[PDB]
Amino acid sequence: AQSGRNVNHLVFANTSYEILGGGKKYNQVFMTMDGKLKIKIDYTVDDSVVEGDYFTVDFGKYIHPGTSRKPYRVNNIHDANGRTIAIGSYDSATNTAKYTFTNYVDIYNNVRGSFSLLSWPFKELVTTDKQSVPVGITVAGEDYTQNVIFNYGNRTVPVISDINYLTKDFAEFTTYINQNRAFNTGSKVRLSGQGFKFTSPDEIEVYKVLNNSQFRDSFSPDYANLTQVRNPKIIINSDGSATVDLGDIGTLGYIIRSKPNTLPDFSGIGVLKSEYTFTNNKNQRDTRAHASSIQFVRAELAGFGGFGGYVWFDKNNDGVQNDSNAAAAGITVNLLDPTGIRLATTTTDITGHYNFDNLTNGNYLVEFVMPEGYIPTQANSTVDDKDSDVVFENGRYIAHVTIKDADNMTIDAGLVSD
Ligand SMILES: [K+]
Ligand SMILES: [K+]
Ligand SMILES: [K+]
Ligand SMILES: [K+]
Ligand SMILES: [K+]
Repeated sequence: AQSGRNVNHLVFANTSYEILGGGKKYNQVFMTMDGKLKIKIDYTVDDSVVEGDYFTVDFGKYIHPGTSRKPYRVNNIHDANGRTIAIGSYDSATNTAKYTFTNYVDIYNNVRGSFSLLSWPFKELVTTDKQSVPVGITVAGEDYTQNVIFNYGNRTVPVISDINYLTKDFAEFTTYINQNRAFNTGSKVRLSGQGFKFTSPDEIEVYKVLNNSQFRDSFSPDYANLTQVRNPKIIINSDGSATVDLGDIGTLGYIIRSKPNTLPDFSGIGVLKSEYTFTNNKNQRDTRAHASSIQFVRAELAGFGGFGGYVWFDKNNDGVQNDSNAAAAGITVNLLDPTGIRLATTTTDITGHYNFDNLTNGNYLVEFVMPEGYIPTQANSTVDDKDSDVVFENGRYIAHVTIKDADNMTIDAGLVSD
């Protein structure tokens, strides 16, 4: 890995916020419409900054980068030609992004520009509709704060729901029942997804609510302080919908915390519909429903992957991995963007292997630095798990790799004397 230092003191950032979505005209982030908080950063970089140095963005107490999909990520920073200025990484433990300068800063001087991020509140802290919070962050060591109002549009109604968060494999959906605290009997809830399916009752948890304050407007309840119905009557239907029989709830509120699975190959507007059927305090049957929507493409939902490979001395010059005592240790491997900027570096270990992990989805070049007197062997001469993948292309010894939500791709290099 490329070494470097924290250069917050050499990068100057000017920051502003912009509220996006339907609440902009009300100066509010409308969390269940299309709302998010856009962070806009203008930055300058001193000439003394070098490849591997980095600046940080501390997102502080109330917000994180990204929106619905976890784990959260940040994108790389590019110039107008698409060249990578800095690679972006995010650590959830410190709620901080790290922007590590590439060799861009060793080609170009007076580096400066702008980038932006989308951000969302921690729903366990920003709990309440119309709540103003001091959104204080630090960008390259420069503090910025502004008060921002969030609104989830919670309503005191028999049934309402939201998607709490989304992951590669499942979403967590929150269904609130009887916030209106009507006397209800014969209460049942049917959960039906598009782009999502249930397989098992253990994917659904049911909680009683005695105090309305526990119905967080953010739809991310403090479950540790709610009594769980640990034996709930749940049926998974043949179509992958689920029915929850709550029984005679009386005036109690209920929360259903569900984790439907994302469907393989799904691409579009996913939906979970919560349909609540019950007998009201007039002894009349009633049916009410609420549906929550989320755009996703399952195949790229993680947003990152990784790859690695193997370097060896191709002792019989055939381009095949059929050579003994041949692993090449200490070979430098550089990861480049398509413009030729170096994003990362590593070296093969004693076993001949290298890898790059936690790589944002996209197209990369993989460059192998030749030991003195060596060149790549014949490329692509056999089956793709036993060949050498490196060619001389555009002045470099490289292979191409595309990262898309997988870490099983391999890129190997066989070496022969020149
Ligand atoms: K600074
Ligand atoms: K420099
Ligand atoms: K060989
Ligand atoms: K290969
Ligand atoms: K190949």
